[PDB]
Amino acid sequence: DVCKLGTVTVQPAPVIPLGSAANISCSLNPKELILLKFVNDVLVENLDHTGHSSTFQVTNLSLGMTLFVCKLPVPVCGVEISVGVAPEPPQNISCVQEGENGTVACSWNSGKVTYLKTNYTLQLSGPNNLTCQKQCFSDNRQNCNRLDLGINLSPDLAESRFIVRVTAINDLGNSSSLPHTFTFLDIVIPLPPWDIRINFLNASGSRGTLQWEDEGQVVLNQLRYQPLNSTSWNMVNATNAKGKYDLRDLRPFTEYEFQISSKLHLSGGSWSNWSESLRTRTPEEEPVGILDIWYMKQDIDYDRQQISLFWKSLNPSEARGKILHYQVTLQEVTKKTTLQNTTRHTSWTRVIPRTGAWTASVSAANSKGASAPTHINIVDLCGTGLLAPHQVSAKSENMDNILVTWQPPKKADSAVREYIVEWRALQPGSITKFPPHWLRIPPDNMSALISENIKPYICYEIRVHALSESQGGCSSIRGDSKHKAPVSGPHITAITEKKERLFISWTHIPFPEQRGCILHYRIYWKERDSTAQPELCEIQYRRSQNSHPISSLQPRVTYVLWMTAVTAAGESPQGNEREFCP
Amino acid sequence: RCLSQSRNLLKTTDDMVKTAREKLKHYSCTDIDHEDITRDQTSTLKTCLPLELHKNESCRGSCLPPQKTSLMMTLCLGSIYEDLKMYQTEFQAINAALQNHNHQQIILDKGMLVAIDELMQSLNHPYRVKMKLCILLHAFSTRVVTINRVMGYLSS
Amino acid sequence: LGPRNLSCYRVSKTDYECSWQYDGPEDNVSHVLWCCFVPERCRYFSSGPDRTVQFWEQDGIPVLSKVNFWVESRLGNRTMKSQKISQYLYNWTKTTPPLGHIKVSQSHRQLRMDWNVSEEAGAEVQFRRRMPTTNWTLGDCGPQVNMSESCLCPSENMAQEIQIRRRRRLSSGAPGGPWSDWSMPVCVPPEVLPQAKIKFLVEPLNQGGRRRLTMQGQSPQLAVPEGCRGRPGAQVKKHLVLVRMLSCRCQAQTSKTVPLGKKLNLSGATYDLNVLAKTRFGRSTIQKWHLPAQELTETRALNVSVGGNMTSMQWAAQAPGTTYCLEWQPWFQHRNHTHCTLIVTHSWSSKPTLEQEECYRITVFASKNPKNPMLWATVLSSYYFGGNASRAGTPRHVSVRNQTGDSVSVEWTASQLSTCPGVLTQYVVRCEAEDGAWESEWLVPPTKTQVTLDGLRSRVMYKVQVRADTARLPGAWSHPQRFSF
Amino acid sequence: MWELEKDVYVVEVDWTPDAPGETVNLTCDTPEEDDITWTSDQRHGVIGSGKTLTITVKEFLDAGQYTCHKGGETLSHSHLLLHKKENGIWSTEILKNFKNKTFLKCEAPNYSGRFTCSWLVQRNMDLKFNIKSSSSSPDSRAVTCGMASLSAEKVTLDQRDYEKYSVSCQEDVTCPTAEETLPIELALEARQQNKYENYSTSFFIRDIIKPDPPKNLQMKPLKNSQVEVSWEYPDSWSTPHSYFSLKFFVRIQGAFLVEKTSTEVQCKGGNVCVQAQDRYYNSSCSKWACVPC
Ligand SMILES: *[C@@H]1O[C@H](CO)[C@@H](O[C@@H]2O[C@H](CO)[C@@H](O[C@@H]3O[C@H](CO)[C@@H](O)[C@H](O[C@H]4O[C@H](CO)[C@@H](O)[C@H](O)[C@@H]4O)[C@@H]3O)[C@H](O)[C@H]2NC(C)=O)[C@H](O)[C@H]1NC(C)=O
Ligand SMILES: *[C@@H]1O[C@H](CO)[C@@H](O)[C@H](O)[C@H]1NC(C)=O
Ligand SMILES: *[C@@H]1O[C@H](CO)[C@@H](O)[C@H](O)[C@H]1NC(C)=O
Ligand SMILES: *[C@@H]1O[C@H](CO)[C@@H](O)[C@H](O)[C@H]1NC(C)=O
Ligand SMILES: *[C@@H]1O[C@H](CO)[C@@H](O)[C@H](O)[C@H]1NC(C)=O
Ligand SMILES: *[C@@H]1O[C@H](CO)[C@@H](O)[C@H](O)[C@H]1NC(C)=O
Repeated sequence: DVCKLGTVTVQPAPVIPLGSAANISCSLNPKELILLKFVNDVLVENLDHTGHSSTFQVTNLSLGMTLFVCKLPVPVCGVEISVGVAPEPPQNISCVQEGENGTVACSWNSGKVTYLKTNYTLQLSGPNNLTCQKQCFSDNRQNCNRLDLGINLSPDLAESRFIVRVTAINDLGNSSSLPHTFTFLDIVIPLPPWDIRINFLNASGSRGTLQWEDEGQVVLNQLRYQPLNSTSWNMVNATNAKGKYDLRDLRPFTEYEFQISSKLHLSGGSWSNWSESLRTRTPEEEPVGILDIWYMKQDIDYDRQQISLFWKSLNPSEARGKILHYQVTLQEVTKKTTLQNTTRHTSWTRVIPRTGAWTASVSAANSKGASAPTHINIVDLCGTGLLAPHQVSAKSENMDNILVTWQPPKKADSAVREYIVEWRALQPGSITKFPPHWLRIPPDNMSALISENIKPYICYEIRVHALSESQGGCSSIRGDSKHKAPVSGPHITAITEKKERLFISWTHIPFPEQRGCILHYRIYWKERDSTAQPELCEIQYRRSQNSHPISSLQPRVTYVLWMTAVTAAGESPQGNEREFCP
Repeated sequence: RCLSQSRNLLKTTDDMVKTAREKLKHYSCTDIDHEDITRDQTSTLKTCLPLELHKNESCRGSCLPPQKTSLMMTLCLGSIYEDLKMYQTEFQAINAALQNHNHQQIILDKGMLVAIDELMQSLNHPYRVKMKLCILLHAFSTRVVTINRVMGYLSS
Repeated sequence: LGPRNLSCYRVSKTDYECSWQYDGPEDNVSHVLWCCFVPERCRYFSSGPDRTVQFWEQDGIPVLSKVNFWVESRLGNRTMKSQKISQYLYNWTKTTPPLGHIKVSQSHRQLRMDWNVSEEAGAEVQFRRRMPTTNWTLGDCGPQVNMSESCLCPSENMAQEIQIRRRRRLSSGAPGGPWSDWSMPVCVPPEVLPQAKIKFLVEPLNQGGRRRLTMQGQSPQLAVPEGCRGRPGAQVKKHLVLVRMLSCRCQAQTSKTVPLGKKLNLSGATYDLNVLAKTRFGRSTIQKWHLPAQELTETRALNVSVGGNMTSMQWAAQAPGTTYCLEWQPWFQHRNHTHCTLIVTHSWSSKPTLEQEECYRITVFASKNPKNPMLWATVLSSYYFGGNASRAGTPRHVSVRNQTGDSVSVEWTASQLSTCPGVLTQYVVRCEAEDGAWESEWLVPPTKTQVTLDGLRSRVMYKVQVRADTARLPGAWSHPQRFSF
Repeated sequence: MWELEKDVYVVEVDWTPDAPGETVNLTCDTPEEDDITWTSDQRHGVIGSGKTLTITVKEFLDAGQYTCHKGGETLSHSHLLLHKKENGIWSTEILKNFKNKTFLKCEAPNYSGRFTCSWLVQRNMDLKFNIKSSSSSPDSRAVTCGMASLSAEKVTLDQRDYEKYSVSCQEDVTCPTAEETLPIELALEARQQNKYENYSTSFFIRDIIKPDPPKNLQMKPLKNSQVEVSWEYPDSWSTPHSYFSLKFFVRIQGAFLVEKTSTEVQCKGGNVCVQAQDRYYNSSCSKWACVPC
């Protein structure tokens, strides 16, 4: 062999219980002896008549396997020693069966690890002389905490009480478990069913039929169904549905997830794992809401005046589904006349003579059909000032919020039944690409809080109309949410002198220069040689205004002209300059 | 040819002896304790010599090329076969005994075992265990070196 | 007077020695060392001037028995003798200094010296170190663990000399031998090198787009002690420079290490120059030099094509087949977003980085090898204005002031295109009467902000208009100004 | 305490101050029995009476030439060495170890069965040497090699020059083998004028062999600044070169190994240099052969 320098011997055995002591005897062939003990191949331990046979007692062997080398430095021999324990009696013994067609498997807890190769056996016994047995080897690599028995006894014969036993063997000492018992009526875990489909009926998204195919012995079933709005899943129970069920009170045109679980007996068997989640598309439904339609009155001429058609849908209850068609109807109330058109967009323009009353209606035609014809009686765009309310005050505590408060008019508030509030932007001329944006507020409510379709540092125009069937009130004012100082001021373009009055004309300063609502202008003029405070004239801003008069100055003396554009939060710096000698 | 397979065998044996030196360093695997498995049909170390290195002449196959046919070198090929037979037998024994216990610190990579197997196809037709593997490797390294030498000289 | 302090001992394993010091003149001294014992048996050695007689083991000397040594010195007609000494000679051992090159390692206020000694036993160790201008200072090394030995020293700011010595300390913690001699000097350099102002010469790049840098040969001197030669403790081992180009980063990092004092060809780019010095520990420190970029005077043609989801620029490159690098830097902003490419035209997709209304610097470099800085050629770094330049080119605050009875002066603030070189070309001012019978144009250089209109007829209403012109597109007119006189 | 050769004895002394020496008996090789004179060359005067003189040795004063004498005719003599021993380990101060802490460096050029063994002496005052194969078994491998010669190489260790003695030895076997199982073991017998030293070594001649540098190196100039470097197998190396083969390291002035006799490389501004190692073992490599670009 290889230990040609003698031999080594152990007492009692290379396998020992935990914490014991071992006698190691080295013998040399007839005609210093050191011991090397290595913990997981790491040197942590170290040290002629007596050398012919040297005996040592070794204690405090650590948890694991270690090597003793008896070296005379030239080696003689050695022995590999291991320490371990008897296996713990196993606990929490359970068993599993899968449906009508499925064998029996079992699981158990082995407890502590012995750091040594052990094995387990699993005995099944039962009446009418049935028995089976299989083993499993658990070692440093493979762990046996579950096993399959491989026999599929009949699940229909559920009148037997069977016995499960698990036993553990190792080199040191055997161990057993409780002679566990199990009722066969509840050992079977059913497999999830198949062919779970959804059929749509009754032409309404609330009504559906759900089908599946499973064993006909199943008595209890549960269904999980929910949309993607929330992670919560709507559960429903059923007893003896026999493969089919009907579902009512469902949200229409909402994608749904569908899952199913089964149960063979109310007091026997066990539940079933959920099947694959099914994605189902719920068909459309006809909306029953009412959408407001907004209009404008621009007077091209007395007999060819322009009427705008505006609406906006933003909720999945009035424009639910694949909506494509819009049948618009304009009716005259005083005389029996109507005009029809088909539109695909949210805006339209029409030319009507001014004579006669108006009623504007539009439909919401999805694939299912057309919704209720949304119609609004129309009065003149701006009516009498008697019902016109007082000055609406706008306060902006946020860059994207305006609170508007309108006082009740001098006329009683009993006549007005509804208030309409509309905001738009401003242009040097006329605007039609950008739609005005609207909202409705009842007169009983005090104020209106708008926080949508609004951008700070742009001057907007708000208008409020008291809606009455005879003659509603009308008012309007300009405002912005947040404004800063303008970057600069516009130009003094044209200067003229006529009828002892000096006229200054300018152009429209562009949009980014304002950075909000421009509120007024301040024109400063002085003499060329005058270094004192220049004298000032104040102009209140009007959008249509582009010229300003000023009184006669000192003749034959030159004058210097400039101006600034002043808002509430800031002032534009000085722009261009003008010199004029009258 | 057997030459490229022999180079593969040398490379994988060098890799294995590197792994054995790294792992079984505490074991006696450094010094040499040089003793080989074979002693009777040791004609590997006496016949596997070139032509012009014979000074005293007294002391079928597929990888013997027709250009270098000889009535001597067939004995060298046969001795190589028998030595490979003994080496593979006791290496199969040591590999089988290596897994009956729970020590998995050294694992014979099957590269050299399949190299020996293909070479056989081409040519013809406790604690004692680690020490026996170590001395088997310490002789097999020089044996595969000799086989590479004689294959390179013969085939080329 | 005479001989004094006799001391014999053993040096190495098989050799011995003796030494003694004389008091008095050494003009005609002769020394004899008498050694003797009983097993009476006596022996004499003669040396004359030298005082280092050796008697190894087979010279008939006893080294395992008590012997008596004494010294007689012979002067003229007189003899004088020193004290007797009685001792063994086998264990009174003189140990060698740490033989071989002793390794020095550096750290923050730390100099660790490691050495190997032949005898594995540990021994007492002392050191003595000298500053470049002062005398020596002493210091113990203290206990150590042993094979090899280690010792410490606080690292001073400049270079210094240091020497080591040992003694075989007896097991009972007593001096068991004579003092060893000092080892060869170890000279250690300054821990941080005080860099001196080296010189560079600036050169504008030529017509081909090449500037030349030739570093001068200069180096300071470090004051060192007497024995500091042949080692890096006296002067630094080598000087070097590191050139880095922070202009075309589109490829991988390419920084070049160059020996100091040689010709180098450099581009019109921003460069980082590091001057470093490799001492016996490593690279000491850095001298920083920043090279700003310059541009060739020769304006070169470039064509662009932007719009939609497609962007390209075309020109006439010198030669295809070699990799180029293109880089975009909008000069007007703080250059927050970095955009360059490594590829005659290049095609890429439009992104909101090159579509704004600020001036862009387009820099084109021709490259041949990503390992050296010489093969990067300055094709062109030009200035461009993207987007609709006509809107931005409109002048603001046009002011007209009457000068005489037939002439006026038109002045205006410079447009956005004025501050951007290479794009603004011309100012066109149109003066036209309102009746349509007179139209005239005046041309103004971009460096002038004013113009004078002469020959204007009196009592006729005039409208004037101003725009700005570039090399590719005209500009829109300003706000018209009306005047009469 | 033993007899080294005819009429010369070597004894051992415990080289430690407080221990006593050995006692030996010397007989005059003469049948005549009477009172006789004994004298040495380390001391004057008669030291021993009678033919059998018992003398104790504990120091180098006690050893040397011992002559039994009477009248004007020299009867006989014997020679007495010593052997230093400290703490149970013999003291070796005649030879100086190499950089590798070993004493004898043996090196072979090829597989012919020949080598040379070099050692580093420390002085030259009357050194005598001997090489022999300390073989126990009849099957132990035997060398048949002779006299040692001084070599003019003065090699510097620890900034001091030591002299390399060399010997040119040749192993022999009655008929060759393919590999070597028993190592060559060699015993050295150093001797400085009284002092005696035994040294040993053991080695296979496959882990010491040192090839020779390549003999015929050329550098063929190629396009794109590439170059063809060529060498040859040294002629001192064994035959054939198919059964015994080498492995050349190539570097340009990190190196790359090849097994052909030509290589494609490119220069950098210095030299290109190759080595010649044995392809199987880590047997020590040759010295470089170079051409300057
Ligand atoms: C190199 O040096 C070593 C010393 O370190 C040396 O070992 C010594 O060898 C000699 C001879 O081989 C030993 O002397 C022998 O001692 C034994 C017992 O002590 C005796 O039995 C021997 O008796 C021989 O001589 C007798 C008288 O001639 C005969 O009658 C008898 O039959 C024997 O032939 C002999 O005295 C010596 O003890 C050792 N030293 C030790 C062990 O410390 C070694 O041999 C040298 N050579 C080599 C190649 O190594
Ligand atoms: C070891 O031997 C001693 C005496 O020989 C004995 O008392 C002891 O029980 C032994 N221990 C074992 C583990 O056998
Ligand atoms: C368990 O081990 C004990 C130990 O002697 C033995 O007596 C018993 O028969 C064993 N039982 C089984 C079932 O293995
Ligand atoms: C040396 O050894 C002798 C042996 O007797 C001893 O007396 C002496 O103290 C030792 N030391 C010195 C320094 O001599
Ligand atoms: C000392 O010897 C060791 C060998 O273990 C070597 O690694 C080291 O480089 C040597 N030199 C020193 C520590 O200066
Ligand atoms: C630039 O703006 C002017 C003024 O609006 C316009 O006439 C011209 O077409 C614009 N050009 C481009 C390329 O957008």
